[PDB]
Amino acid sequence: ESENPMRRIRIEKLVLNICIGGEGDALTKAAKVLQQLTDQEPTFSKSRLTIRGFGIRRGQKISTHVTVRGEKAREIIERGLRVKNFELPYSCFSTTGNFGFGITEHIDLGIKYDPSMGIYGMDFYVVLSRPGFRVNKRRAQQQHVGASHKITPDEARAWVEREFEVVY
Amino acid sequence: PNFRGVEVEKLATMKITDILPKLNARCRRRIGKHGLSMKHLRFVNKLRLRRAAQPSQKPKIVRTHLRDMIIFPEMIGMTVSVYNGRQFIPVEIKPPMVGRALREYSMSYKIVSHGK
Amino acid sequence: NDYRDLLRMFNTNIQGKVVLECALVGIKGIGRRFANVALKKANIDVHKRAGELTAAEEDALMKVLEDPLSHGIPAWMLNRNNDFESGKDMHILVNTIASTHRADLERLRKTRCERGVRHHHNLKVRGQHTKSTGRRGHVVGVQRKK
RNA sequence: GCGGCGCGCCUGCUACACCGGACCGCAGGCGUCCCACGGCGGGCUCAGCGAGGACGGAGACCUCCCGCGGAGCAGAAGGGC
Repeated sequence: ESENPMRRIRIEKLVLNICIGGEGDALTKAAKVLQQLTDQEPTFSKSRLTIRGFGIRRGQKISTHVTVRGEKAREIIERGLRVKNFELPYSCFSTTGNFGFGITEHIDLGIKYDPSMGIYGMDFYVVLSRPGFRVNKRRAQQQHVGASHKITPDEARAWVEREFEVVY
Repeated sequence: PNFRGVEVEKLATMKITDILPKLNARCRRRIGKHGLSMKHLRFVNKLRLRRAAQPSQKPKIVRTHLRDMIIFPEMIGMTVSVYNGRQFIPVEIKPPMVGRALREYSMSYKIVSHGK
Repeated sequence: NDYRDLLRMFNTNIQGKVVLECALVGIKGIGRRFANVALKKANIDVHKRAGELTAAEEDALMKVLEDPLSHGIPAWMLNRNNDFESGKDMHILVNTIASTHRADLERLRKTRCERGVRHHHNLKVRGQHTKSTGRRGHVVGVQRKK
């Protein structure tokens, strides 16, 4: 009645996403917000194509993302569950056992509201990985992971329930 | 989220007398040197005893002409008509919302739609 | 005279000309409820160059602002007398002024009210002078969705 | 017949399975463009099927997953990767 110890679940990484069109310097202003929280330099993703509704024009930086892992991942995500009152919508868990939530106010995460830094909403998405997934990413011997070892959303909701005592 | 030093549940169960000491001048003197009228007072016990006796979804949401009666912490959790000068405006009182006149939350005016 | 211009505190530059008093009400204005009722005296010099003021005098001044009641400033001088929060009388400093303004405005939106519509629609609240007075700039009841 | 230019040149047909095969026959292009749109070495996987995530929906981003090329390689089309 014991699972193999490699069958545990680990938070491989957390992505942090903003989408401030491009405005005049807004993407740079979100860079400051991401830098303090993750202690990392957020990389500016770029707009693809030029569309009418938003102001992206095939070259405006439209979003900033940093991927945080390990101890930083636990604390940044734990913040995100407290501010989301330990409640998450049930459908957030996805097919590959990846789930996300929305974070109003870069300030609500304990950052001080600033006249200089205007409120910027961000969103999160946490990727759950079963030890042994290296077979999918190694430069040599790159082969797809087997069915059992892939995290099914039901199994991951159980790891989220066990990890943060959340409710849906 | 916490209101006047009381958490939402504490102020919700707190009496009108309890939230009155820390409140604005209009609210403190509403009962401090004055009180309530007998018509105003009766209306309180026409929703109070209904708010505390829920048998399911409320079938009341009574329509009341009375408008500028300062709301009571207990009356939180229910929708009041707060009649504007023409049609009743259904208003659900938030727990932080208490401590001010039901007049503030009711709109008797047109928002804009002119500027021609 | 060691006038020592700048001496910026609270992320707000000051001047070698400003007297020790205007220096705080002039700390962006935001962050100092003034009228200098306690500011006129504090423990700092009434009329001297504000850079010349010693750090020790400035640090004691920083402490009196940090705990107004401990200085002995009466509550009426301070801005937040009753608080809709933990209900505790408090002063307002520079960053908290605009955070508390968000608290006052965003609360207004969540608790929908005539006083909130008269701010989200940008109509001047209270005065009802959006009738024939403020042609000024176009901050008047206009509208045109279609 | 100067209304057109098959008057030099190229792709796919017509073309009758080596090749060569006509026509003011069809379906189209060429007369340029780029010191990076070049050379090389390294990394990388693309359009997208889904299923998820502040605002955020046909649609903008960020994730995984399955992704034989269904992408882009300056322009004609056909090979090719």
